[PDB]
Amino acid sequence: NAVEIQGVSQRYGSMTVLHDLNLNLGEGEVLGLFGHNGAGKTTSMKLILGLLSPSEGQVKVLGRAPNDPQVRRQLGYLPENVTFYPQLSGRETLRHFARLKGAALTQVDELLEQVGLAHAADRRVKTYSKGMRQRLGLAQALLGEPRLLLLDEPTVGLDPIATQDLYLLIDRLRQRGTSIILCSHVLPGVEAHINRAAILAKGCLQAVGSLSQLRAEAGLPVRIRASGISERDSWLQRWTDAGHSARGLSESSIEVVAVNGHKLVLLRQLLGEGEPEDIEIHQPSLEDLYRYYMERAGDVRAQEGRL
Amino acid sequence: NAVEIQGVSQRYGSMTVLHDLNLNLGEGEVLGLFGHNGAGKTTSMKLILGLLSPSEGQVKVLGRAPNDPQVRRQLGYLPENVTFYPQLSGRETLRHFARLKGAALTQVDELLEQVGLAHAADRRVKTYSKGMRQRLGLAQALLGEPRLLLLDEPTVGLDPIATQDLYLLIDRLRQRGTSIILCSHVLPGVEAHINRAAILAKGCLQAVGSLSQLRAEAGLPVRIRASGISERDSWLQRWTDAGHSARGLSESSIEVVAVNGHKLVLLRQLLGEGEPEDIEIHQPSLEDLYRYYMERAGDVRAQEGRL
Amino acid sequence: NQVWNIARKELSDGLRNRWLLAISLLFAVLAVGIAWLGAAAIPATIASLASLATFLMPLIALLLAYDAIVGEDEGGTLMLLLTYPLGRGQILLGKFVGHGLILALAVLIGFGCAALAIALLVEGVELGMLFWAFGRFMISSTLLGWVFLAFAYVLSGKVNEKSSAAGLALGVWFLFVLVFDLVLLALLVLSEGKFNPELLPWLLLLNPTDIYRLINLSLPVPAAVLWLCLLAWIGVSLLLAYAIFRRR
Amino acid sequence: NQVWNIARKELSDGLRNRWLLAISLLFAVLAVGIAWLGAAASSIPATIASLASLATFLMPLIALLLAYDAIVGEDEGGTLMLLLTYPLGRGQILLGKFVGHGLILALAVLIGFGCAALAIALLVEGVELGMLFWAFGRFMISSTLLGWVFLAFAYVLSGKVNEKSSAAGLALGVWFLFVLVFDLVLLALLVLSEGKFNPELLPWLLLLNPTDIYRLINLSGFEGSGSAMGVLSLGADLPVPAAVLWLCLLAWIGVSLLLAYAIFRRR
Amino acid sequence: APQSITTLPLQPDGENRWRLPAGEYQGQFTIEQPMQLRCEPGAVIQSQGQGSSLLISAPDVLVEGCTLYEWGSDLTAMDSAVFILPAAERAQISNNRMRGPGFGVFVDGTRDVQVIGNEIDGDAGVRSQDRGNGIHLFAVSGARVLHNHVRNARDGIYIDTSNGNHLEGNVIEDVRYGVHYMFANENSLIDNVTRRTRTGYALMQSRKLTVTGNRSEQDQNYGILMNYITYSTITGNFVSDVQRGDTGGDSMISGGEGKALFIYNSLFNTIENNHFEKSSLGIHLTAGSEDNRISGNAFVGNQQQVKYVASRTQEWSVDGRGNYWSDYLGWDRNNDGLGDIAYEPNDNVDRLLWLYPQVRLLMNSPSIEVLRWVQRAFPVIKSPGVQDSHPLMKLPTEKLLT
Ligand SMILES: [Mg+2]
Repeated sequence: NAVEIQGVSQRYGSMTVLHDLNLNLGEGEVLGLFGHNGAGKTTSMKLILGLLSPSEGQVKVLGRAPNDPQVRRQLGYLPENVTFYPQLSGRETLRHFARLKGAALTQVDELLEQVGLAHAADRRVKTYSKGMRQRLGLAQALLGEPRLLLLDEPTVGLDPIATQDLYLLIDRLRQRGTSIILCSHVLPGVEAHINRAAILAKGCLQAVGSLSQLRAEAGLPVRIRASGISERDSWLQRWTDAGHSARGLSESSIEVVAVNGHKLVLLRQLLGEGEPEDIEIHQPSLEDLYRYYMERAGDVRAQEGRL
Repeated sequence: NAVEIQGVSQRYGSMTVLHDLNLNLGEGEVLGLFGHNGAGKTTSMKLILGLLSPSEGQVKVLGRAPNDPQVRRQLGYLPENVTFYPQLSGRETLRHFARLKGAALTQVDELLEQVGLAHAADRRVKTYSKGMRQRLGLAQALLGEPRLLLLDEPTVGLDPIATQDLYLLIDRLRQRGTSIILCSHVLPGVEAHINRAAILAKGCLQAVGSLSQLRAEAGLPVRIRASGISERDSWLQRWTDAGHSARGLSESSIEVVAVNGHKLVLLRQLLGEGEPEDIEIHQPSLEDLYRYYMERAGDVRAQEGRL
Repeated sequence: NQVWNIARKELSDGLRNRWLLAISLLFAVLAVGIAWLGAAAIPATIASLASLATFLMPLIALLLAYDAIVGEDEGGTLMLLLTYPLGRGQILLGKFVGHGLILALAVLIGFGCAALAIALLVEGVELGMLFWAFGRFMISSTLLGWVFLAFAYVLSGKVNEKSSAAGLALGVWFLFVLVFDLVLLALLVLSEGKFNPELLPWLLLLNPTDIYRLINLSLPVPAAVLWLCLLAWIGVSLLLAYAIFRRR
Repeated sequence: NQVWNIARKELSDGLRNRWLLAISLLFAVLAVGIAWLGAAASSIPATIASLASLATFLMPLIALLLAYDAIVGEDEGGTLMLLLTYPLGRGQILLGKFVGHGLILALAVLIGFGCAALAIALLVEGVELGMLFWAFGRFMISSTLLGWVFLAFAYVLSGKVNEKSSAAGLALGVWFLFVLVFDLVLLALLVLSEGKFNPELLPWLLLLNPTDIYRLINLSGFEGSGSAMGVLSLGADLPVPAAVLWLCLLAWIGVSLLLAYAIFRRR
Repeated sequence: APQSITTLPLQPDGENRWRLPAGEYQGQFTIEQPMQLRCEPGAVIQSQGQGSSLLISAPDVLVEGCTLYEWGSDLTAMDSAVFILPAAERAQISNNRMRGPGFGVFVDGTRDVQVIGNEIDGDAGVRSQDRGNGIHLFAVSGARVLHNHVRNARDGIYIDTSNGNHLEGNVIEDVRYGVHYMFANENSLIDNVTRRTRTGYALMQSRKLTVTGNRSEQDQNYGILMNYITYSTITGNFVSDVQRGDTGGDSMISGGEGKALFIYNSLFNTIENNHFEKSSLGIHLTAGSEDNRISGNAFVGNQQQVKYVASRTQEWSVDGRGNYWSDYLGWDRNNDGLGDIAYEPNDNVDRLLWLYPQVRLLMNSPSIEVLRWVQRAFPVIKSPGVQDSHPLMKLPTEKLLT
């Protein structure tokens, strides 16, 4: 078990900015902390790094203490926005992190071939863009086969081909068996590459689990577009007698609204019959879940399209 | 129409950094110029402003030349990564832009409420977050009655409620006849609100049109995520012989890349053969359509885990 | 007129600069402490005040306006401001009015408290000669500051980064205050066979710090050429600043 | 060791600072220029009090140019929060920065007073090479210590502040206070009291200024005139020997480095 | 030209002593016999304006109380008021009033003459080029000139090659030169006061003489000018407010900006306890005049204290005691009278102003003010000047202001 946070009520100034979460983490899963930019997310990310002390709580990273030197060799962190050393070179900064984490100096060349930076190595870091510094900032985090990544928005300022390819590099590390924690704020876009999500706000942890676990717990409407169907008949209105609201769209298509606890039965209601013929489902996404968990406790939605 | 670019060719030396672009933005639509960070997007974004001049063509912003003062009174703009005058106040900076754009002083306190900056107004600009300054830079772009907006990367550093609330403001604006332009790089999150995208490569304009027209032009597959199957490899060996690139995401989850003549005939083999706990079908997104058109003109795809 | 709407910004932004208010307090402290040691221990003290305001009024002007153009380009507001109904001339001239009235006020706290320490510690100073010799002093000290203000707009528009603007503003301050007259002495004490000393009253006109002292020492040239040569240092260098700002 | 692995960065980062190499070549071309003007006139106690005054203006300047952005320049640059998640302590990335920036000042004054020795042995014919090597060996191993004081001063004023624009204001304030304000407050205290404030306390006030302890070390053997000393003529009234003056310079490091570590430990 | 016996003298005492009554007389007069003639205070012996009025050729003549008026003006034939021949040894000229356009007392080749307590008002309209001398002395040994009052003559007390004589307490007002000295070896002069004069004291080529206690109030361009004086003694002189001006002729000196003391080629002399006050130049030391004992003076209020255009060092303190300087910004820790740091009165930029006058336009520059501070930090660039170790802290001339 990679990160076993168990019973941590972290306070400072007797304010309880992080109160009583029990967050596990698997050996290969890719967790996403999706809190606000306040007391929830960035406090809890510091305790896994061990640079913050857990007031009344045990944080057992990798089954060991969070501040041992034997576990910070097997850990990789990338902060939210870094401008490293604007007079140094590309290779030299990464060579400077090579001797610090204790990885071998042969690894510093293949990482700059791994991340597409060998065309821009041996150049001063003040000539790099914001994307290249994120490309460099990822490359230090992968130094010396890290068993726990910790990325805080690793996708900002980067080209969309590269961000798509970055999750492929994350997927190489998941199958290799490294638990990764993402801390993002661009939430539509990171939901296709996580296995679990931990949404926390107002200090406490609100909910946790996979995406299918959160949709099952939080009753949200779905969109089931089903074109190419039967006779535009009682097959349409039978879900209104089953407890739904079938929109009788014109060109032999229905958009049924369900409650998603009755989800898989409505699929085999049509797919068990002979007329699905290129249907399309539209689930509630991550932000529509993320809007909902604030409405369990916390803020209320805006007015006249403000904020 | 708002912006009618009729065959411009902007060039710096002898290199044509924008070769025969031809846009036509309607007056009620939301458009997105998606391109890489080189000379494709950011030269074209200045030609709609008065900052450059077309070396071979002409533009017509609102049926006028783009440097008239009566044009720029109804044209907001929001650049990427703007830090304002840090020793000023939040209110006085907006009041400074109020007298410059000719907007009345009564509209300043409305827009400070409209972006949710009223609690943090009358404080120093240097004690603002990155997301907090983006609220301010939006709050100046809505000054007067802006008939054109150029929100270059509007949602960096914002909260995911505030990101979701910003496009709520946008959808009120495009119904008010005020056509806007996105220039983002985070492709999911803008794809729900782009009325017609204008994805272009480094050199030229590749393809324009709505999301329906792009998926009709580009025969992309669909993604079928089946969450909660019994075994992984027995299902994973079934689609890789049937002609579907299938991966594994967790302890029980797969994805299937169909051809949509296969999507109907494969989906019955999940509910029938086996029992998944959840099924999610993704349409080919803007993030995947970007990969197509970059493969149509630009580079080759990167190797398996590199970028 | 939008030349004033952007000038009200620079008053509110310049007066909250912590670096300026530290030097402008130190300018007013050193102007009383020279006046304290010139009465207890008026042409003898207005010359020592001229050496003070030749040190600091270029330094006050270069602290205000070294980041006027390139400090807005790095902040991204310069690209935003050009999309407003604004020419490139009205931004520069509006910054010159806004930054200009700051050091036109910094000599009124500088010498407004220095003339208070003379008119109230001599008791019989004959203030009719004071308000014309200090009226000629406060006018000529702001116009010296407007030269180095217009020098800072020339040097801000040329560079592309904020670090090299301060690296050049220190270089402009060294050259025009205390390198040009030291290289005038080296042309005197080391060259006498090939240096005509009659030519030297014309070479003081190529240095606005030198033209500043000559209108506090009243001389082969009259007064009216030196006022018209100090204004020509503003008017050429502002026209040079407008010519550089149109080439970004 | 981890202290050398982070010293090797700052040794390779300070030498790419172009503002350092300007004023470290300025220290070399002035130490030749002072020693050349001191060679055509001869005298010996004037070339020691002027070289020690040259390193009073520049060795605090190179030290404060190096290390004003050592902690706060890494904090707002983001690379300090990353560095604490490496197998390090807060005591190793400060002592490592002190070794890394300390070897630059040990090389910036070995260039300066090294070429000053070659501008005397190749200029003053028949000079005593034994007395030259000993006097400029005392200049080398004591201008580093003056440099290491203001290096350790800069770690104090970088950990306390939290913005780099305000760190440059404090580093300019420390350079003005210790070099040419404390020498003028002590002058104005002696003139306005006419030397009758305290006949025994005022020479001990030189120990509260490390540039004055630096000038008192190099002007030990070559006293000569009194007007070359100026306010340093109080150093003849100090009953302390010369060996404690080395130790009072080293105590200015260790107090202002332990203060630099105690501020950085609760950053 | 009649004689003194041709008048009507009423004898008071029978020791060849006569007394002329009140009443005017006319013409020149000649003393050829040793007659100790006195006069009533209304005895205005007025000549007609030609010739030397009262010539004396006999030894031991005590002329007293006369009042002479309007003698000649022929300076070539020496139209004096009282001419004294070399054979007229030990003449006493006591308490006399003179008004006439020539020489007041022209003596030559005589010994031990005493010209005491007289008031000699020279002229008013002549351009100070033909007024004649106040007290002219030409190669006299033994003279004793005391408490006179010479006003508006030409060049004051002229003295030519006269060896042993005292000049005590004489008031000299509005003349060209105050006291002129020409080759007067082993002389002496005490407590004389010179006011509003184009040169206060001309000391030309006269060695071994004593200049003590003299005062010079508001003179023009030269307070005490010493040319080629050796083994002298300058003790207690008070030189105040030497303003600029010009003598109008520039014959042996030039016009100056105002120098309280000008030392030209004087090798050995002790210049102690003086007071040089409020002039433009406190002391001008030429390059040929070096190494003499200058200690104990007070250089107060002068706009420039020492002018020394040389590169030779010049210590100004004998026996460890120096001079009081008003601008000496020093302290005194060990409570003696002396200051603790030495005082250099001249910078390097204070001698560029003397060498090149065009730097006066640059004199208010900050770079010049930088160059004044760089000398205080780097003493290698300090040219060897006119310093004095241990300057005085208090005024040593507490009595000379009375
Ligand atoms: Mg003493």
